[PDB]
Amino acid sequence: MSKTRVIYPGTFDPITNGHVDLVTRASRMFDEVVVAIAIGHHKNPLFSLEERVALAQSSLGHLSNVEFVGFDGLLVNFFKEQKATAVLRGLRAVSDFEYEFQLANMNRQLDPHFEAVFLTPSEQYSFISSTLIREIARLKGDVTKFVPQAVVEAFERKHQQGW
Ligand SMILES: CC(C)(COP(=O)(O)OP(=O)(O)OC[C@H]1O[C@@H](n2cnc3c(N)ncnc32)[C@H](O)[C@@H]1O)[C@@H](O)C(=O)NCCC(=O)NCCS
Ligand SMILES: [Cl-]
Repeated sequence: MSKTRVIYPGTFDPITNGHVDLVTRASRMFDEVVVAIAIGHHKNPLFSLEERVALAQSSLGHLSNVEFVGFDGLLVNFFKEQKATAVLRGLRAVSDFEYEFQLANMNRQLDPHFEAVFLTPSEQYSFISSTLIREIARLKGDVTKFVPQAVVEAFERKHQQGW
């Protein structure tokens, strides 16, 4: 018996009730879960790295075995650095599936010890994308059903600072 450490990479911009569901579910079949926020150094996200990790920690803080780190670089190197068992990914949109199968088969060429595991979210979380959430918030639309309160207020305070 070893001790399992799954990495859950994402821009998490912002974290969604979807992401929360998956991380809870992962937290039950793995010893450590690392919520790994991509800095996206050349990607251009809406929430600062600090904003994102905050909203993450706010929503999943109460889970003993969940850690939160930022990271940039190849996900493969981050994987090796973290002596990770496997990389956690969620499946729901079919176009999802073909890229996930590609990023999984490709990273494995880079590091043979590389592993993806996949979860499906609750049918109530399957339609939620960070991107759709941004665009609904962006147009002064209610996202309380789709993201944690933390994030609701956080949108209200990009609106207070303009937007
Ligand atoms: C794919 C990258 C960009 C981040 O993933 P993504 O942009 O999809 O992030 P997102 O914030 O949406 O969350 C990530 C994960 O959560 C899942 N997810 C998002 N919303 C939901 C939801 N409502 N329900 C279930 N799962 C969900 C996604 O399908 C994904 O598996 C990430 O792997 C990365 O930045 N990699 C580093 C760059 C790299 O090395 N690239 C080439 C070699 S890997
Ligand atoms: Cl909530």
